Amino acid sequence: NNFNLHTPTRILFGKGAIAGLREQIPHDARVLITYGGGSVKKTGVLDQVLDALKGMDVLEFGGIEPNPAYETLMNAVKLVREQKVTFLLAVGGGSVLDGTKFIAAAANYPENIDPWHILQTGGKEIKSAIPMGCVLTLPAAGAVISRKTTGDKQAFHSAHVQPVFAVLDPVYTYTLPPRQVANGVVDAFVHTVEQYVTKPVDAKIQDRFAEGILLTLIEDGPKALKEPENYDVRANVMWAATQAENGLIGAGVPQDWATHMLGHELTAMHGLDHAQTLAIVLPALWNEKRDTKRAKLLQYAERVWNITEGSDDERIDAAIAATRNFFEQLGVPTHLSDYGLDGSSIPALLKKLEEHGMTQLGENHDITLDVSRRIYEAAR
Ligand SMILES: [Cl-]
Ligand SMILES: [Zn+2]
Repeated sequence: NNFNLHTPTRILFGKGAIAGLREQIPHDARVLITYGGGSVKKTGVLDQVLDALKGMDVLEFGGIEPNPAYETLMNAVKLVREQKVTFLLAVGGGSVLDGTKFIAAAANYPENIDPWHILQTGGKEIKSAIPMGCVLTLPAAGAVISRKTTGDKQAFHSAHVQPVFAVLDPVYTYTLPPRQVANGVVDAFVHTVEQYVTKPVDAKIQDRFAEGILLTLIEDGPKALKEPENYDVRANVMWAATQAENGLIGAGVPQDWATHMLGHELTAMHGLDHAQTLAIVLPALWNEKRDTKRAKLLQYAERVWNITEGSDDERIDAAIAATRNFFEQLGVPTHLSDYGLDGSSIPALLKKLEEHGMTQLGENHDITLDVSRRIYEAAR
């Protein structure tokens, strides 16, 4: 079908790609470097950024938490306008990136009016933003900000809060703990199938590219765990994951996201890692939705898993089992019971879904609360 695709961020990719950073920022810029909990200090990544920019007018602002608080981001907005920062540089992961996107937009929001209507409008009304770039220590318009003061977390998208550039050096991913490496692989995999294992619309390029991402993650994802400092492996996983999060594969095709929406309630209620909730929900959801997803499940089985023999139901069953096994071999269990959850929380989960308006989920808008109930139950 029809689509509007825009991917303006310049990618600087590869070993030592930070060598390209300095030339992207005006020599006379006043740069604010933003970061999270301080691990980038310990790894030496922040020092590499500081060295790359040596001689330039550089300031620092850290402490951006996972689920960046509206509190802290406003403090940065304060420093920015007070010190007349002209460029923002996010160093870290998606949390640092997202919070920095908000700072960039909030800063050119008018003087007096409150920046929270960025979130109320999903960034629809952003006309301009402080230029920003990033140095990503793992793959990441699109930012989810929390007020935490009573537990908010809304999203916003704007063609202006998109980074002008992103430095992606696979070497910076070598230090990620196995838990984070596996979670990243699962999350990339699921972001891809949220946009591919849906309904056939004869979007051949989108299908091939999605298939390509999945095949790459299955081949090199496990290797990233076994061989954490294998550059080629870590590079393929980083670049594949970037495409899984990026836009080409979703442009003009049906999108699901029900696995994400169901998974989100497991994180909110039980504190499970994002990717753990996806590994649990996806295979249960696929079995439940095997009717509407039938054609793309069979295409997935053939194109990604080389499953060609047997009935349609046998092929789909084998594809679901192969996917489950892939997640488990990455060290990411796929049943609620693996995490000590017996399913007694499902009534509370369904109440939260209803509270959050998640009552018509999926590409067919047909995953109602009774369907979500069956999916959680099957995931036990
Ligand atoms: Cl210079
Ligand atoms: Zn995700």
